[PDB]
Amino acid sequence: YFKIYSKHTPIDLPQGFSALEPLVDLPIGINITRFQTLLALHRS
Amino acid sequence: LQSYGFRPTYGVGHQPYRVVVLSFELLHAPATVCGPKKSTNLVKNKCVN
Ligand SMILES: *[C@@H]1O[C@H](CO)[C@@H](O)[C@H](O)[C@H]1NC(C)=O
Repeated sequence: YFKIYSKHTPIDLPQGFSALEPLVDLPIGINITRFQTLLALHRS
Repeated sequence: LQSYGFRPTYGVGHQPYRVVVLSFELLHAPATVCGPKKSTNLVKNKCVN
């Protein structure tokens, strides 16, 4: 199961406490050992 | 590859039949398709199971 918790709170990171709630529940079966990220470039 | 020459004035046993074979398997994924769970009414203020 691949779990994701998330929260979007409006305002180097600051200092405080905020608990994150479940977002999805995904019965995938997938194994993970590595990952990457994706960014939106500047072109115009 | 030969062809079936289906005409309506054939005999049963030479007429076309549509077949749908189903196949179930449970490889390793710990959830997927399963049928419906029925739910009855609901009472209140009673000791119930
Ligand atoms: C994930 O990898 C392990 C070996 O590191 C393997 O034994 C296991 O079966 C894999 N899990 C799945 C769901 O394929």
